[PDB]
Amino acid sequence: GMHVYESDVSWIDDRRTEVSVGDHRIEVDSPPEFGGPEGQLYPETLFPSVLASCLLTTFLEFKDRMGINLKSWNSHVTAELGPSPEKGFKFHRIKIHVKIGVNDEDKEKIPRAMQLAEKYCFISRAIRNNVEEIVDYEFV
Amino acid sequence: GMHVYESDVSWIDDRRTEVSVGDHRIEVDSPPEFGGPEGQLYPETLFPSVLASCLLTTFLEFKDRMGINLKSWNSHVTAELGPSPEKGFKFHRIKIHVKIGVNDEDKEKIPRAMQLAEKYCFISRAIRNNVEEIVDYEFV
Ligand SMILES: CC(C)(COP(=O)(O)OP(=O)(O)OC[C@H]1O[C@@H](n2cnc3c(N)ncnc32)[C@H](O)[C@@H]1OP(=O)(O)O)[C@@H](O)C(=O)NCCC(=O)NCCS
Repeated sequence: GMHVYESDVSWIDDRRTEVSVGDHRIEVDSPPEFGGPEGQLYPETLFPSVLASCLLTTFLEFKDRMGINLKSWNSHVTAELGPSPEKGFKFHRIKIHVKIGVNDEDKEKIPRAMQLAEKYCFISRAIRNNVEEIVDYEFV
Repeated sequence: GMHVYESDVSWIDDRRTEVSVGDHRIEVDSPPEFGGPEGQLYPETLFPSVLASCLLTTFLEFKDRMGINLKSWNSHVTAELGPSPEKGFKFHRIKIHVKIGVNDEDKEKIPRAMQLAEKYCFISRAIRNNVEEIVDYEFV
């Protein structure tokens, strides 16, 4: 009864990969700090961004469920990659700072909604205890 | 260590989000099972794909380190989402099957290169204990 999601990932050349998902094709490379090219998508930016997308889509469920009139949501993502005590690297922290536009009458529901969103977010769950995840917000 | 990676993610409408990294724009939405449109990227496909891209870029660092001559690399990724004992859902398993082309003389080095790639992959590290990760390969 699992829902199964499939994709393909190949080596182009050098430090360059191609992600294929349905009819979409994305170049995802090593970043400059590890010898890759400048100006491309990297796992280092794409993974935290997908985290922040999943957080937002989980929030949207709770937003509908709780009758919140959401006007806008913009989030800035800051991911820190650093040394692991197991050698090599790991994500130390991923910070997601959200600017939320809602009706004033809905503001009181937001702490709960945000906590729920992060709790039930599939990617948040995936990285629990291994990466510090700091989600905060301000009303605009 | 410490390197900072930044992105932005906004709500478009409905269950749709836009990822911005530099000048790159990517639509990432809930899947149809969770109220998103057909034919778009979803966190359920993108996140497993970025995991596989990270496995590959880590392997590429080790193959150069070890003098392995890599001819080709193709991988198929299957992600299975299901109910969580914590309520809601979680990724249960992500499988990555790699078809690797190498010089015959390099094949004896591949078990260790793959071990190292999986061990040091930072997205693999990020999901340790929370999602089952199954990586295997065949030569082509
Ligand atoms: C929403 C969802 C978590 C509900 O889970 P469930 O297994 O039915 O469990 P529950 O009904 O207990 O709800 C989970 C929590 O949400 C709370 N909740 C649900 N609806 C609520 C509402 N209308 N108002 C306030 N709280 C609500 C519950 O009280 C519960 O709280 P708790 O964690 O503190 O115990 C689940 O259906 C889901 O994950 N759906 C996918 C959401 C989605 O679209 N995500 C994006 C995918 S890309």
